[PDB]
Amino acid sequence: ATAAEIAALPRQKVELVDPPFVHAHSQVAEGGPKVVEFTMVIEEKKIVIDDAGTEVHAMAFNGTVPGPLMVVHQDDYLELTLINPETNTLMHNIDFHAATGALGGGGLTEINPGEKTILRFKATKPGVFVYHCAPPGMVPWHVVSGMNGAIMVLPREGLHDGKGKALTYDKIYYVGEQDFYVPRDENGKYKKYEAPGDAYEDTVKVMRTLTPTHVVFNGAVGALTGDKAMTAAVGEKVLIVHSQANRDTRPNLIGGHGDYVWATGKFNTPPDVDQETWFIPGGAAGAAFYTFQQPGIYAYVNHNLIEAFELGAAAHFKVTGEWNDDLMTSVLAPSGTIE
Amino acid sequence: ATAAEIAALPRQKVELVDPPFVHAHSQVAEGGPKVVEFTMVIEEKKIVIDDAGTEVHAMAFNGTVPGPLMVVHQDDYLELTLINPETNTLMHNIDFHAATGALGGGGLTEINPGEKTILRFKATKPGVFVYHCAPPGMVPWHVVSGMNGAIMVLPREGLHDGKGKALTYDKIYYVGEQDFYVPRDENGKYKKYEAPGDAYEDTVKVMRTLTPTHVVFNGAVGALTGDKAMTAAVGEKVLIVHSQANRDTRPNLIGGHGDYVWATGKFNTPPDVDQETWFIPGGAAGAAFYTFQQPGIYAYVNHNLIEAFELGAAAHFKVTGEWNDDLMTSVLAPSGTIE
Amino acid sequence: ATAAEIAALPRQKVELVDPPFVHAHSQVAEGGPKVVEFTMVIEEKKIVIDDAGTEVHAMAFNGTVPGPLMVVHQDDYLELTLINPETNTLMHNIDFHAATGALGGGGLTEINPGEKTILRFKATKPGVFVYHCAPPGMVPWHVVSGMNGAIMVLPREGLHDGKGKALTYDKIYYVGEQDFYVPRDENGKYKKYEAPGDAYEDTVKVMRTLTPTHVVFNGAVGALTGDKAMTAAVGEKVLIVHSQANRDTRPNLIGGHGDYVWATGKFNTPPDVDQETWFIPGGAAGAAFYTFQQPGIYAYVNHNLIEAFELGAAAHFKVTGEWNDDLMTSVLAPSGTIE
Ligand SMILES: [Cu+2]
Ligand SMILES: [Cu+2]
Ligand SMILES: [Cu+2]
Ligand SMILES: [Cu+2]
Ligand SMILES: [Cu+2]
Ligand SMILES: [Cu+2]
Ligand SMILES: [Zn+2]
Ligand SMILES: [Zn+2]
Ligand SMILES: [Zn+2]
Ligand SMILES: [Zn+2]
Repeated sequence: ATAAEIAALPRQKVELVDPPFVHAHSQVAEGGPKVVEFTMVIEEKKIVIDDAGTEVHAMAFNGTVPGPLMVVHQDDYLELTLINPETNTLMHNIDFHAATGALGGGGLTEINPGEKTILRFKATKPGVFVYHCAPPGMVPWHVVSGMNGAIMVLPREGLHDGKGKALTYDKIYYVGEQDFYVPRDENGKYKKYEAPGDAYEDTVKVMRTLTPTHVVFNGAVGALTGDKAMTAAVGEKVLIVHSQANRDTRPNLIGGHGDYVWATGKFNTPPDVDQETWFIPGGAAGAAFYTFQQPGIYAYVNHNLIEAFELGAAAHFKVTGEWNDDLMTSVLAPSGTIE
Repeated sequence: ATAAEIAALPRQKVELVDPPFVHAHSQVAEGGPKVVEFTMVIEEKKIVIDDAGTEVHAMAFNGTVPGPLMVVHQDDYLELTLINPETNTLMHNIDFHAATGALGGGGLTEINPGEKTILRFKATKPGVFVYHCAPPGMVPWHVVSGMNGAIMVLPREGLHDGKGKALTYDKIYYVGEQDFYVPRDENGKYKKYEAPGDAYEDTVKVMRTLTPTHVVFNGAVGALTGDKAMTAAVGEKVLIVHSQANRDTRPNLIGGHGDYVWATGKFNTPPDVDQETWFIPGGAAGAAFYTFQQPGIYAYVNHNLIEAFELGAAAHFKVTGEWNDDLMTSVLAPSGTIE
Repeated sequence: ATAAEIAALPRQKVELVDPPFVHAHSQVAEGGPKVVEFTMVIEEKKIVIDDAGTEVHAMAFNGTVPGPLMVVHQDDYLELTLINPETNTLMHNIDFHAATGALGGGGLTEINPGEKTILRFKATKPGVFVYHCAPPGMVPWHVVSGMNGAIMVLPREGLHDGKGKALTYDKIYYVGEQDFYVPRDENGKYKKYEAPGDAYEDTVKVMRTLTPTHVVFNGAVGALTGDKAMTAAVGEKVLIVHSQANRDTRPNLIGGHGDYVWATGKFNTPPDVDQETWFIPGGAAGAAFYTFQQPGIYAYVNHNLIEAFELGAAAHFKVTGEWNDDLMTSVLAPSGTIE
């Protein structure tokens, strides 16, 4: 399309929401291509990632870890206004894996504190894609400090299974998984720092061991458990988007399954079906579709159980509805062996 | 189905066998749905995992690591009687990834020493699935102490390739891969303990490094080599089921291939073909079908060769038959360069 | 085929070239099956892998790491002459994952310094496959010392996508990824050794931590950057073959995509499409096809960004051509917020 043609397309401004929720959108595209505008501010701030008060200097899109999920349709143009407040201390940029050219846009969006930039790119391929900060010479550091998220480019006709059957979800959740590398002092205790830059040297050496100290969903151990559990009802169809910008993960819905799973996260690649545990390589986003059939609590985890239960990669789903004894029943409840 | 309908289905009691062998079963389902009954006892016992006398306090279904493979057909009901002897010391339960609801059955099967329980669930999805113990607050510990196995839910019509062609195996083997985390003393030697509970604190810290000390098949280094090598003959069709309840693995048949591989382990997902090395994420089971064409010894390994040859993840296949020179021949045997 | 029939097939001698380039070949097979002859010499030599002068005693096919890529067509016979000079110190052999029998040929090609051997095998399955040294009792050590490469067995009719559409590449590059495990002294500095054998004991203990000190493409940090960047032009179709003989990797073309990706590396398995980051398990080779649409520099990396930017797994692509503003444009260049 020409500049004039693009300038004549209808525009739509979207207000982003904090994960795990997603901004309002329609699954089937309404009309022709549009220019969808999003705005994000970068915040460098301290966040507490566990119940022991462990602090990390996060670098976060819209102040959250992960950054928010953006949704557009294939062939729409995504126009992002990115702002780096004058009160931040580092240069930042953004690389969209969904985009084509200039290192995903990273080479055209380098902004120092006090600057802003506006990038537009055509969303040519459908699927869920990772986006993350990637400043020359400090790439992994900004990423493992939480500066990453994902976007979803829906086919204009919505989701379909491998044989054209339409798949409409009632709810959608976005789980961003993050590997953190927190330095410890000679006593085995987590160190604290004044400014982000003061934690750099120590962080890099932990990073080089390739072993994270924490692996969490939505920015903190237990961030998605208890009262903050994701919800659904028996019969509801749910789409769970999962991203990991730096490290492999293996999602699994304990008590459930992945009915249709785009493990590679790309919609033109037929989904795998009936999955127990799927795999998402570091630097990618994946999506799983599931229809709940039983009520109760479900654990959604990274299935390397040490990472899930010892490092923090575990979330909950609280589902309401009626129990189906055909699917599963306790014939004899736990009881003493009668001698 | 209603309670009355399920109670009227024919019942079949199965006697489980120790891995790598599998209990007798038919590939094609005989008649209508049945209730298949299995019984497992939990044993907490010390096992020796290498040739240096390294001991670990195992927690094992039917006394083996991995637990035995259970086979049913899609839509059959699996009814398990699980027994925790009064002489054990910990609470245990079971979570079937093949099941739907109550954390895979884990929430309905918590039993203390001296108790038993009976769980029934409908095997609605075909494929190989992991099952493992998962007691609240001690999940990874029971799993990496060997309390896991797999089940296979065969399509009622048996296995088929991606285009409907039937695939009948002559033999089937089950290889359970286990990551162990054994604590070492200030001298670098493996520590020993009196009771399972006494090794907990030390084990957890090794677990947190995410680096296993041993990665073995069938419970011990060399468990499936030498005289205990799995066997086959040229022309025979073999199905190899492989599971890893906690950590990624990458199976490879050295000298052979994976003709048809359900790397995700789910039969409704077409298999990948002609594989050299396939990948099974932690928390999943996979299956590979191969027809031997050459006799001799084959090495079946986790292809991170350090894990295979240094940590223990290597097994053997001894195949009988006639050599095929068309497929491979030594034109000039190793010999001195004639100067 | 019989011995006489094979002896009557036309023969073709190929001169191998150093990676990342590939020897001349035709994508579509010309005529009937042939016997393709290749010759490789093994060199045990010291190579420098980073800019800090870190030395490693490499074991390399034709003196390079990775060894060169060999290309044949399905059903061709590959006949390799392998030479171990009298000046080397260790026994070596070769295992082709593309071959069937005798541990990939490893059991028929064990040669001491001063010996040579000639092996022939039929290339029955199409796809890219790993090949590596694997001497009994020292398998992982020869592999992580760089003694591995890959071969490509093209379908006789050339590459096709999932629905029969032909895929012809203008250029092909071979990126061999290598995990190195270099021992450090009590001061944290990399140790040096006189002979390969003198570094063995120390290397094995680093290997057991399963954590590499370097992860590089084409044998050294920055080997494929700057003036040695791989090249292409907008509109050109490029095939990138990637192998890792021992450890998982997750390739990603920053700024681009994997239009068609055979992540398992086997051509009879339909490719995944529109990939951002793909996964290649250790012990396998994969291939990605991409048509450049934007000029500029692209980074081709292992997307665990710590491994890419801290350990060395990063290469460059320099692409010429005209910028496409429809695909991406800087609407507002980085500029100060006007207060
Ligand atoms: Cu940043
Ligand atoms: Cu990226
Ligand atoms: Cu248990
Ligand atoms: Cu599980
Ligand atoms: Cu060698
Ligand atoms: Cu191999
Ligand atoms: Zn696949
Ligand atoms: Zn008693
Ligand atoms: Zn001589
Ligand atoms: Zn101001």
